[PDB]
Amino acid sequence: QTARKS
Amino acid sequence: GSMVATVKRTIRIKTQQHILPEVPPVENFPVRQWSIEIVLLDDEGKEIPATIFDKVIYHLHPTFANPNRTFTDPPFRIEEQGWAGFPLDISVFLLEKAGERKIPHDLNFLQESYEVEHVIQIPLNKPLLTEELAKSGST
Repeated sequence: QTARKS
Repeated sequence: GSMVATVKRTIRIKTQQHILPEVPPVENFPVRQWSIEIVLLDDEGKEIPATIFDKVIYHLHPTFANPNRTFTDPPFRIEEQGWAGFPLDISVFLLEKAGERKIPHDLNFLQESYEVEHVIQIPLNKPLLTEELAKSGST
């Protein structure tokens, strides 16, 4: 749920 | 100065997302279907169609194909698939060429759905836009 892109 | 001749309106960005199990995870991260829509709030806080924009362009992360996606009809719903949230830029174009506003949005997977409100300043010098603004509050 906290996955994020650079 | 020139900013006096404007009114403020609150727009509400509405995001939803869920996992697609039939899509193989990327580096163990599941791929999710996500959607964004945009509505306008009136002076009582009810959602109404954001007809003050004649165009919305979602500026997606460049890991997406053709990452600049144009929509012309409310609620300007975009749907995509991904694996990692990101800040994206939403360009909203007011009627009658009255101006572009760039709205920062955060696409994330913390909730199944979540809404974010943004205040924009809108000029009062374009008759067709001014008549449209009357639907959502005082002008």
